[PDB]
Amino acid sequence: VKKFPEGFLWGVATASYQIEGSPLADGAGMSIWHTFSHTPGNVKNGDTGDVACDHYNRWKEDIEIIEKLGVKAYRFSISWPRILPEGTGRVNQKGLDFYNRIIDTLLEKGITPFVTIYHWDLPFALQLKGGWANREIADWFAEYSRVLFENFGDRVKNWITLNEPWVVAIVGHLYGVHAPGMRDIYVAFRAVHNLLRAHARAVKVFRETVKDGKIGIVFNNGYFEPASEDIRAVRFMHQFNNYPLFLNPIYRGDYPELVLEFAREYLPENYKDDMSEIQEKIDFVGLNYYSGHLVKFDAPAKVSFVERDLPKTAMGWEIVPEGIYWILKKVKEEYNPPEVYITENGAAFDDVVSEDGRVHDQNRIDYLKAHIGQAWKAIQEGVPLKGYFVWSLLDNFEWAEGYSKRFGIVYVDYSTQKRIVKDSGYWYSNVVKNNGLE
Ligand SMILES: OC[C@H]1CN[C@H](O)[C@@H](O)[C@@H]1O
Repeated sequence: VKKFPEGFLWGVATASYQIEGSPLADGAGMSIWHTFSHTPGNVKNGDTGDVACDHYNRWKEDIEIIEKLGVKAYRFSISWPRILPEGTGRVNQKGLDFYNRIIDTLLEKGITPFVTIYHWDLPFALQLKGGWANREIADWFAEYSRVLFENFGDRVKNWITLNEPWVVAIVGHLYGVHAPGMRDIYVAFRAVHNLLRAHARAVKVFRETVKDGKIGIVFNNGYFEPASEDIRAVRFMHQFNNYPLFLNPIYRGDYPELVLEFAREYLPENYKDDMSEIQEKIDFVGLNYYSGHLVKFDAPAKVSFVERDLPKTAMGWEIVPEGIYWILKKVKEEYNPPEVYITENGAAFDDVVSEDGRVHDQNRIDYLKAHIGQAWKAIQEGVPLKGYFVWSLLDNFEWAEGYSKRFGIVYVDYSTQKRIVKDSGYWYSNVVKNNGLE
């Protein structure tokens, strides 16, 4: 058996735009994902977050599912434009009401809320003023964060400033695949820097407003292996694509060496002037992890991926469970944060409801079991892993892939909004109840 420490936090995770629908209900302002998905050509099949899982209406049922499964923590995000429809200034009480009911319900049921302040649904009003490209977003984000802390910090004690700021910056502003759909490398690196500045101002506000809680930040991470002996190409991908891009500034006061070699010209001229503020102390690091990549020197960043004959998910992502052990070891070794969480881990497979009314996702069980086992390993070797969150509770709007990719441990029939707990959800409930694997 593999038992986890007493009090280890087993959770599930979602994000507001991916599950809620009703993006303009009850006085909410448009987000950049509303306007991006409503632009033809940006999302597969023309899918949008208009309805999604209708969590805006079905939230109680969904939390009752979390409760029924015995899951101990729920990581969810707040829609900024539901709270401040123009991004700054006016606060929308109906938006606060929506999350207040979710928080109170979770607490009543003994489930720990972990709140992601920003999971990509920037108010459209702020995008008109440059969004993450504008230095002033450090202020806008601090004002937003302060509203959340003032209204919710009496009850929510676990906070995440940003989800996957690399994706926000690079996929949103260089690749143009995500909102706001731009392709400018100078804008993309300004966004990196402003994400750090905004993250740090929010932590600063947090210390002033929620004197008894904890706050951290969440990064996407891949396991990059070298194709041969381009072991530097691996070094660059780690430093650029993984936690170092942000943690080197937070813990060491500068970007990683190979990031600076690639991107110095694209950063503001006097970017170091902001580093002392960026070092604002954080309480934990959240790492997301899905996939490994074989990398060789080559390509726009002098790096290309090499395909491998390994099992893959429906995303085409190679399944490399040891990657989660590696990234956990590596973060301790490099920055030694006081606490770590796996804030997302999961897989998309082509789920089908069998004639027996069940979803027999053995592929997903195998994926999660392998990764949980590797996380356990990291714990045995001294990594202060405090929790593990499965992405996701529900099949949902998977960004530019729309509804075509299902990551839930609960199946959603979008024609009816019926929820069907998958075999993986049942399996996970047992893991949680047992506090580990058997
Ligand atoms: O692509 C799967 C997930 C990757 N991480 C993001 O936080 C989440 O929103 C995505 O659905």
